[PDB]
Amino acid sequence: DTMKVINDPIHGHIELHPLLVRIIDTPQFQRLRYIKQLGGGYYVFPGASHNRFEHSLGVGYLAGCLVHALGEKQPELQISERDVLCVQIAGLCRNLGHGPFSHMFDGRFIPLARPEVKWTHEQGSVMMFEHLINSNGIKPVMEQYGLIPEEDICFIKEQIVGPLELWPYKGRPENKSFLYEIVSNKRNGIDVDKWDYFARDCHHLGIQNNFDYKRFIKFARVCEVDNELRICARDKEVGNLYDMFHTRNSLHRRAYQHKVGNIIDTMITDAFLKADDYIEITGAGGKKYRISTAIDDMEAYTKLTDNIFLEILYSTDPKLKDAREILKQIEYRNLFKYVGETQPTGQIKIKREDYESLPKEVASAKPKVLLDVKLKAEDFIVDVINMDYGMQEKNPIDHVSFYCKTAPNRAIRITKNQVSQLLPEKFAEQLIRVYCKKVDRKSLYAARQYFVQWCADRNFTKPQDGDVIAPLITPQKKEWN
Amino acid sequence: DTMKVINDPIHGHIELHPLLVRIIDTPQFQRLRYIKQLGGGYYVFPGASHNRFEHSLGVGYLAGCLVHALGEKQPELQISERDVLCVQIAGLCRNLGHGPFSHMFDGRFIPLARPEVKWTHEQGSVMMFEHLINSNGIKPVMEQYGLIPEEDICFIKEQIVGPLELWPYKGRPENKSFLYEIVSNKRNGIDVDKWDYFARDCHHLGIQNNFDYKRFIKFARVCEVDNELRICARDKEVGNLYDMFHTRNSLHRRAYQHKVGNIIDTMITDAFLKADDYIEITGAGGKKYRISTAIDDMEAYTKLTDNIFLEILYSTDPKLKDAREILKQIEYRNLFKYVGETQPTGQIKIKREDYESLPKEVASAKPKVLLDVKLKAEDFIVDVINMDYGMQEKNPIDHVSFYCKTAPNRAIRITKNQVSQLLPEKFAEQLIRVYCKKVDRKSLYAARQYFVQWCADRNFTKPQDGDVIAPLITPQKKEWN
Amino acid sequence: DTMKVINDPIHGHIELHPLLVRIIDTPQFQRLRYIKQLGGGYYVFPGASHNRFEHSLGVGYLAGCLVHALGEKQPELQISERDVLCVQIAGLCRNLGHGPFSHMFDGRFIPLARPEVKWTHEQGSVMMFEHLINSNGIKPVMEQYGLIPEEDICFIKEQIVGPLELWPYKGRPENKSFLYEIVSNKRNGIDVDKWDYFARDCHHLGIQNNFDYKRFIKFARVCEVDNELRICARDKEVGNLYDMFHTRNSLHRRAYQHKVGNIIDTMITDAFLKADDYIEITGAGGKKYRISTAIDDMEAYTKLTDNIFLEILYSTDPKLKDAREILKQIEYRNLFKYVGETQPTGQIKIKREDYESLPKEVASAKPKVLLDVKLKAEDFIVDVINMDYGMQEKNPIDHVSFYCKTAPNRAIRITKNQVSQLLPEKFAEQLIRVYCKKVDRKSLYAARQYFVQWCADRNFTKPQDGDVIAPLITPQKKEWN
Amino acid sequence: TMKVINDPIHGHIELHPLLVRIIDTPQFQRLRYIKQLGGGYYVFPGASHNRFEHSLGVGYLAGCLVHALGEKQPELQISERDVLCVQIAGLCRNLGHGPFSHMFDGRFIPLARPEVKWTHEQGSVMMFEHLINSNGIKPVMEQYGLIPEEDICFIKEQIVGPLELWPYKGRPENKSFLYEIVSNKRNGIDVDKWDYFARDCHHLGIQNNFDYKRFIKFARVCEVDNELRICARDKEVGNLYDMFHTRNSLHRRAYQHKVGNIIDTMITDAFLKADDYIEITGAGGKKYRISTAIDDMEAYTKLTDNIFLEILYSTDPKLKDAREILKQIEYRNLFKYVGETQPTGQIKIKREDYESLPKEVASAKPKVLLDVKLKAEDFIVDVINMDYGMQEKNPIDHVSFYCKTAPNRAIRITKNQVSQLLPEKFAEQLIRVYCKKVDRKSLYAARQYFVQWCADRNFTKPQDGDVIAPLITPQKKEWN
Ligand SMILES: Nc1nc2c(ncn2[C@H]2C[C@H](O)[C@@H](COP(=O)(O)OP(=O)(O)OP(=O)(O)O)O2)c(=O)[nH]1
Ligand SMILES: Nc1nc2c(ncn2[C@H]2C[C@H](O)[C@@H](COP(=O)(O)OP(=O)(O)OP(=O)(O)O)O2)c(=O)[nH]1
Ligand SMILES: Nc1nc2c(ncn2[C@H]2C[C@H](O)[C@@H](COP(=O)(O)OP(=O)(O)OP(=O)(O)O)O2)c(=O)[nH]1
Ligand SMILES: Nc1nc2c(ncn2[C@H]2C[C@H](O)[C@@H](COP(=O)(O)OP(=O)(O)OP(=O)(O)O)O2)c(=O)[nH]1
Ligand SMILES: [Mg+2]
Repeated sequence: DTMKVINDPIHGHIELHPLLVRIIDTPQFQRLRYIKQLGGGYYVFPGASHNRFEHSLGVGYLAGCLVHALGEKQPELQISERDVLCVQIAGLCRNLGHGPFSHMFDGRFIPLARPEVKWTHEQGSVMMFEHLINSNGIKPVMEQYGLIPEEDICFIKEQIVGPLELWPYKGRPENKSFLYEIVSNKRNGIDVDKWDYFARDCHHLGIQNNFDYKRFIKFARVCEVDNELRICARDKEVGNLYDMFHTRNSLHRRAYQHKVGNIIDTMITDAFLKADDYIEITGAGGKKYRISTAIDDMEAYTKLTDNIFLEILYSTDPKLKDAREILKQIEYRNLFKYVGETQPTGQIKIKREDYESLPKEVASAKPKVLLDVKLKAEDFIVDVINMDYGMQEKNPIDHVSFYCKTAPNRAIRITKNQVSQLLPEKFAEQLIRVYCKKVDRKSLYAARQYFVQWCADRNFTKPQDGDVIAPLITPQKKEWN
Repeated sequence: DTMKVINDPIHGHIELHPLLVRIIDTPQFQRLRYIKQLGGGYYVFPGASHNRFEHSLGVGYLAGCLVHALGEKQPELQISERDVLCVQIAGLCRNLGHGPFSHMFDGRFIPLARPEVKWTHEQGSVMMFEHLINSNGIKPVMEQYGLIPEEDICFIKEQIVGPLELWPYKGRPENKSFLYEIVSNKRNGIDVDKWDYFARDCHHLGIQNNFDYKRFIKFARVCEVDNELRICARDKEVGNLYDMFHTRNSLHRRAYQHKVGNIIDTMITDAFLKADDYIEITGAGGKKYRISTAIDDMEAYTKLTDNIFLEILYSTDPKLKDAREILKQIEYRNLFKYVGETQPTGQIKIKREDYESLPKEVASAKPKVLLDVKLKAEDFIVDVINMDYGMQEKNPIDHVSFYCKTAPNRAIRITKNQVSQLLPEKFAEQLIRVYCKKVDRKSLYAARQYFVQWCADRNFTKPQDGDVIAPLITPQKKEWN
Repeated sequence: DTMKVINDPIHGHIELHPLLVRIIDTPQFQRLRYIKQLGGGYYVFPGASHNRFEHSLGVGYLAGCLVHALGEKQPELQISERDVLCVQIAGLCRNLGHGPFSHMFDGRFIPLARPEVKWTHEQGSVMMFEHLINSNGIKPVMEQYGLIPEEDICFIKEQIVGPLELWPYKGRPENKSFLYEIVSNKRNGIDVDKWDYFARDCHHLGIQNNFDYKRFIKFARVCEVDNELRICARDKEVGNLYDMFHTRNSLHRRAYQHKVGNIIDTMITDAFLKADDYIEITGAGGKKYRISTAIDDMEAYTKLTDNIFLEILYSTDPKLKDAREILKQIEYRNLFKYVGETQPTGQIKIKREDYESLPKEVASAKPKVLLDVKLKAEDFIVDVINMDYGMQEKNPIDHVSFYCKTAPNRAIRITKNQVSQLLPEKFAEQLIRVYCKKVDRKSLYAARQYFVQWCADRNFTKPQDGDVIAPLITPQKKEWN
Repeated sequence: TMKVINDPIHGHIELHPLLVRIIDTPQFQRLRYIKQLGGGYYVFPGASHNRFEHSLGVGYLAGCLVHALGEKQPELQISERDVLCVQIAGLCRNLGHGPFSHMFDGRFIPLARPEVKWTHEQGSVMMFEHLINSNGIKPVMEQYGLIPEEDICFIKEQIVGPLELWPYKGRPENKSFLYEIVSNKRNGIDVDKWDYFARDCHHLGIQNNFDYKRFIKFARVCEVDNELRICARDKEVGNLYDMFHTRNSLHRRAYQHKVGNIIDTMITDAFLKADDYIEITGAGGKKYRISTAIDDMEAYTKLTDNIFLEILYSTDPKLKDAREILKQIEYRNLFKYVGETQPTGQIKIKREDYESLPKEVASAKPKVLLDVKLKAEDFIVDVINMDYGMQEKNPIDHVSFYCKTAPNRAIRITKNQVSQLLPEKFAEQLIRVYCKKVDRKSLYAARQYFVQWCADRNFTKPQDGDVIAPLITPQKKEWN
């Protein structure tokens, strides 16, 4: 058995070591071909047909690239082929945990269907990885290629999800700390996963990516930082680093958080919730699971893909009527109507426990206008979106180590004032989108009045179209004028 | 209802008239989101995740582009916006008839399941279009936008499939003849459908497209050709036109006819054949249809997509075991092994009615070599592939009209000798690919011996790896030496 | 006589009306083939070989595109073919005024050699366009294609430079105000010139551009804003607008203001200053001019291009030795050394009249470090760069009007807080770069010491490599530690 | 230390300090002032790229190929010395080009000095020697582990071939494959082509079909005839044919563009009219001409596209006629394209007869009334040999292949084993005819003469034959 070459639109010709090939050629990995990277985004950006599978290949490739470059520049790090293979495997497998329509599953469906559990795609990925190894006798192949399965499986899982619970890692010692910054960077979020999705998502969406991962790779080194060996970027790349996150933000504003994409995710979630009692997924020992419980059995989860959508759409079962209908409404493009967007002012933040209270608040608004219809709380959808640089309120560049030309081995820090006064003063904010489930002109008008009045009452920002959609409300709010 | 703008990775921002929007937002059209453009190609080129849907959008867009250019350069053709809309609709809808995994369904599955029928994706597109129209109340929307449904529906269908059986079309008369050359060009095959798939497939496969359709559009006029107003190209462009077909050939060589992608379409077709007795698809009136018979009822065929693959894969029904296993072997990458490629010589033309006899012939070869194992007819797959410029043995450029800069309204002919002595001297050929279903090393060596001796016997071309896989057989053939 | 097609790597096939071709095929215009768009940038980014000529073609093309789109969507604006042609000509001709190495000439050389005249590339463009018209018999051609030369040349000039001095323009009445917002937008800087240079400079530099001008064009309309018709953008696009300027800033940071690119422009400028007494340029009537005086005779300025560089480089004249010498140092890559970059803190700005005193300040600093070399003012270069969004301190998005989907003829304003809290809080800043004209190690060490001490003394920002290049200076400053 | 350079084609290119020392000389930086495609820029405005960036690209790709080969096959004993030398060879194999590139070696020199056998290869060797010697590079070379005598020999050999049974002195037979990288004398598959495909395509605004990276990945070193040579994987054969196809296409669309060619022609004419008056100072303060600067590398260093502008900006009467020609180019008053034909049959047009062809066209007798008479002096006849780089040969016949079942074993693949749709021939000629008289009467007349001349010699029927000469084509029964 030998290496295989794969041609990828983003990276060109990727070499895949036989062990990696063995891992890829499993039902657990091949499953990723049937899950859309951007989920509902595909129904807004037609080019976004790409799946988690090709992305996974890309991430494995890039992890390989960065670890190899680091090894070639700095022999003294003692990076082994075993290290390279473990980092490649981690990169390759860090998307195994995703569910139907990707972020629709972990971001919307699971939190609603199973609020008592704290599910993440990372946990899902380690579980699916374990299932993959155990179902396909991978351990002897790992040993055959020089790996030490106990240590190395620990290492890979640690790369994916973090310490499994003072150096908290068992897979590798502190002198290899930098290896943990490659596939999933918990320290500052700068990892190859982002690079691949920037390039790939851009390629498919019809948006241009402005981040140069190659340049970053060429200017990266390993330096000592607080008794670990960590990845450091050349000082003059700091601007580019800020720009990387800017790029991420932009991709979220244009595509990932598109109003219509989000509402389509929401409707699919509604359909899944209404179908959860009736769809059966047959897992280990012939036991039967729901969509909401497939996460409890990896054999079942292996069979849980975008297919579900179609299974609901093509169904005849009367019990599934209500689910089916919603999906049908998606096909006819009879979607919930976007009412508007606003933001909190002051220091005010909206917390997850208070999400449920928002539709009620909106309907309880009393706009001083002639209305024809009256709207209820259940007619309203309030979608709140946390936009940040990946570390909540923190500036992630404050967690980046740099090096200078004249002392390549000395790590330094760079503050925001040292770069540009035109950079963000803040690194997190919330966007509030309001939609209406009633799609008639009268109802839409009413919902617009309710929404603007609500915005005024809570001292939120004036909606961009406010004077147009509610010319009777906005002048009452002096804070807007 | 206003026009909508859609962002496409290939074409950028596409404007869609409200009528086209109404047509697109139906189950019949949205169905195409669930059928891979290149089918099994995705399992070889991971970037090739694109579906028939977005391709259809691109075809409609380019149809619009070309008819608009023709109109704006020559107002004397009296091209109406009704004509523009009908050409756009035809462009949009000429992929509606495709089935699961695209060509796998009409090039392999249907011919083997229903050999009595003569089914084409064109006819399917016609039927599905009629179904879409009737099921969605489109006729009065058409009327709302100035269309005359009888004549215009006729025109659209004629653009898709040709004369519905002197001037043979009922939709438009001779003075609009050129309109029939835009969406599906039966005259020489130069149409916008090709242009979109060149660009799109290249974008996803990771091959670069060297054909410039924008340039062709720029240089296109319409001149008089035997009392017909036909589309003519600028003389200068003849080389490019030749290369257009060359490009097609290359794309077929590199991707569409890739040995493994083809063997994978073959395995999926086998599994569809074995699942054939047991999968049910609900058609009109609850009547149970069928993978091989869903084509008889459009309401059912609307539900026939790539999902079938998954339905088989995820099944637990014992009757389906046989199909299931096959799909599973695709996931484990246990495919039929490629043995080789050869070509006929001289005047030999392998006919359709001999394909079935082919595996027996290889199996019945006597190579004068020691074999640990002998193999049977069953063990063999012989795939015959007809590569051509789209008009059998004919030069399609001989069916193209050109114009000269000094007299733009005067159509002329250009012959191959007026172009280059480096052009093809043939415009059709046959490729013979052989695989063995027995994948062990011993069996494969055997298969290679059998195969080469078969090539020497039928006086086919020597396989490229002939002197390495069968060294005790190649010195028998003097033509090969 | 007839239109021509030109194939451009950015825009593809560009159609040029015969009048435009007439204008283009003159010495005054073809001159632009011999002036690098990015000047000294080519000596850092080898792909940036592009000249002002191709950029001019692109700008004319885009101006045409925007005016055409506006006319097509809004026939009630009464945009004539004459308007379209005049906008195209202004677009084609707004780069005529550039001198050798573009921004090196108008940004560095002229301010030093002719500080009494207030020269701009705009004014130079007007003069050169006048010279083009008058030297090439263009007026009768204009008349031949339906233009009225007094009015229309006035219009074109006004598009290039602004009012030649209520409605201040004389080329077109108030109802055509929007037409002045296309080629050079003095209201907010959003124009087609930027769009072309974004795409082109990116294509050649090897940086991907983030901005989608086609999308902008699709979402642009004309609306009435305070008794004026202006180009308005869809509200939804506000984000992208901010990002446009972000892009500009980034392009300036990565490429246009690259420290080395700038130092090479500076050295070329020095050479030109040292060559000015001895270079002769034959102007009107055999009359001779200097590099510094070529601008007061258009006939001489026509022959003033990048060629000068080579003329100096290949000279044998003893009197040119020194100038030649400098150019030679550029070839051996013996450049002035970059010492560092810093910024003022808080609110303080560096006034222009103070620039000249800066190198003396650096040389006057007293770093507590033992040095063998003492440097003087003449050895220091202090380059002050104003980075902004094109309107000094003002947010240009505050000078954009938008429209909403439900009332697209109604113009509205959108404020920064209505968009995002992550946007810039300021729109102007200054970067101070310091170089040393002595290039030996010891001189560079000293220069670094003086520079960091100077930064501390003026309470400027701590340089990014401060602790590395000057470990004995930086701990003195508590604000830095 | 190393330097990184960002290139739009290859992205970030790392440059070893020795390469940097070589690049930062007047002899190398010279290439910034010579257009890759010359007159092509006056037709494809995106084609502003110069030989400098192309050279960087070639050096980079040479490095890539050698590194890949080494890493896949350690048994080859490819040293860092070998890598650096192959890189230098890649970087420096364009040093010999003159003003407007091929215009200078394809057109000017053959007319200015018809006795010399000038090639850009030899010029590259001479210029490389001049660079090394003028910039104290040999000590730097030994400073980075190279042995100047052997290695400079090796580099020159990579550039021009055997300087004077294994003909090479720079490296023995077990390193033969190294000579197949920068300039492949054997089959023309080299990294120089790869770079110009991608770069020229990027600037022209036409897309590249060929995937060099794939080739690099499916490339090996296998033993052939006591030589270790680069072999491609069998399945790549189609692609290889396509490579040459792409080349042909690029010549068809861009490099041999009728107007591009006529502009190179006009510039050549202007340089010829300027030759006696343009002084270029060389070694010793000696003065040279455009035509003789190739005899002194110091003067040649200063011979770039700038000549054009020096002629265009001149005032002296002696240069007027040169100057005027350039001015016509600016006014787009170009010589007029009359038409194109090809010779039929196995027959070919020898370079010996090229000078006679303009007389022939003016000697034709079209049976039509013509206002004007044209002289041989009024016609330009430009003949262009289109081929796969080995005259009449099929370069794929000179490629070695390997199969995945035994990848250390060279094999051959014939055209018949591949496809019936491939070219049946691998060389042909194109004849373009122009008229220096641009008035309408003259152009009509020229079209008559030309079509009649095509008829008289049984040349191929011009595509617009019926349109431009309707009275002429009927006599030729074969044209219908
Ligand atoms: N750019 C490009 N990619 C290709 C071409 N042919 C195949 N590919 C892609 C498809 C795959 O993702 C990858 C590998 O395909 P290959 O045909 O080279 O390997 P394959 O396993 O099919 O054959 P093999 O086992 O080596 O005999 O490259 C080609 O001619 N050009
Ligand atoms: N290139 C690009 N495409 C975008 C951007 N935002 C959305 N798109 C894509 C998605 C769609 O394919 C197409 C239209 O999206 P829009 O957001 O402009 O239309 P939408 O119906 O959502 O809003 P609307 O009804 O007009 O208020 O453009 C963007 O910022 N850049
Ligand atoms: N993409 C592409 N561009 C081409 C091709 N041939 C020429 N071009 C470029 C060069 C020019 O910028 C532009 C126009 O060149 P043309 O050859 O079509 O016009 P030309 O004046 O030479 O011929 P004409 O006067 O129309 O008989 O297109 C081609 O085959 N493909
Ligand atoms: N893609 C990209 N290229 C850049 C950027 N900045 C500069 N370049 C290009 C210009 C050069 O061709 C190449 C190297 O420039 P650098 O600024 O990295 O090196 P430089 O010598 O100026 O600084 P140094 O001596 O290392 O401190 O990269 C950037 O932000 N992005
Ligand atoms: Mg401006």
